Amino acid sequence: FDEVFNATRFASVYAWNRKRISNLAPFFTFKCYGVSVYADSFVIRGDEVRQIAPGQTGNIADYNYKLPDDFTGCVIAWNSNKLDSKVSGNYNYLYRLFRKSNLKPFERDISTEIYQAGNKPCNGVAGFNCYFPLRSYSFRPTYGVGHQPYRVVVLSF
Amino acid sequence: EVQLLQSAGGLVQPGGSLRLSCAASGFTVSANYMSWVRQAPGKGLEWVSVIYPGGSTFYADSVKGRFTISRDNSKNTLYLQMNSLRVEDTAVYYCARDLSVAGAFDIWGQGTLVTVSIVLTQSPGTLSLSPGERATLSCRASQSVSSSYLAWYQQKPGQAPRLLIYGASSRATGIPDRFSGSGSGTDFTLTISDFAVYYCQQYGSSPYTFGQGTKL
Ligand SMILES: *[C@@H]1O[C@H](CO)[C@@H](O)[C@H](O)[C@H]1NC(C)=O
Repeated sequence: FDEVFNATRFASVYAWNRKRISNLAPFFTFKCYGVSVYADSFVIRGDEVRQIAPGQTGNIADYNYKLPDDFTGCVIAWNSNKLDSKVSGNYNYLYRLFRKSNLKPFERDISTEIYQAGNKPCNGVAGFNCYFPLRSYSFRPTYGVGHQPYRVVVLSF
Repeated sequence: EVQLLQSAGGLVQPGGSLRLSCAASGFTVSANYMSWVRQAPGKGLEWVSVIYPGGSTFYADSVKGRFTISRDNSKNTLYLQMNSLRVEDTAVYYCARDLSVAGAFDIWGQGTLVTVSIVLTQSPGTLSLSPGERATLSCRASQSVSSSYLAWYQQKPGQAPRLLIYGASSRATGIPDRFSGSGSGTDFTLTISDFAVYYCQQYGSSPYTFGQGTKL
């Protein structure tokens, strides 16, 4: 169990590791939406952890990772500025930005197709009305609280 | 051609209410982000609403509730309905799309007024310079957000504002080479080599914010 909870790297948001399983913990934030299986894990910005509550709208909760209604699992998070962020700056974390519609609960998608903001085929090449859907984060240690990356490991019973 | 054409107006009493309509051509309004920017006389711009594709709605705290933003897929327009308009709510309302990373309010409507019965600062102030020399405009933020967020605007007297640079380093399309902006961290500097009021924009937070602006 511990070998899945905490490791040396984490997956980006649009491709969240649906990792399988088959005297409190020293993590400051802890909240359960059921009683006091599949464990997922990814990295999201500090202020945007709230959207991973059961049933809320936003930018990540409905376009990248969506919990179901009447949720039957807990959520965990803890600040991870030190390990992730660096003075040089890292850019290997992506989140989907332009998507046609919402996401069904516990649905994920991996794809790189240009979003057609208007009415133009674009021949698959980015242009005025065609955009790349995935845009990356930017991390640096000397940022305000909320912009720092947070590691999230949701438990779904 | 692509443009936002807006049709509304009037002078309604504190009890009353009216409807604001904005129509778009060249792109389906049910595809990209849409918002509504409000400018009051003598004050900088302010954010009022965002609609995402998929129907999620967001509102400013000052106008939390009491408004409603609805889009009509069939007619390819954008609708805003104001209910229970208070006193001292008069201002010109702008219709503008949103890209938020590749662009910041790329194309704007002509702007129509409705009449009723992270804080940024602008260091340069009302800086006046003779023609033929370079000018430096400095914008200072609070939380020291990432370098790829702030964008700069130009607004001639009584017209829709336009964007110059969206990523603080990449000029917009159809922009002369004489405009350049730089700076990372807590300060952002833009320089020229056309008199207007130049604003600082920043996304990355729920409420957004605009600078007070400077008079050239
Ligand atoms: C990972 O597992 C637990 C925290 O859940 C902790 O005891 C351990 O030190 C962590 N780090 C490593 C490198 O195992």
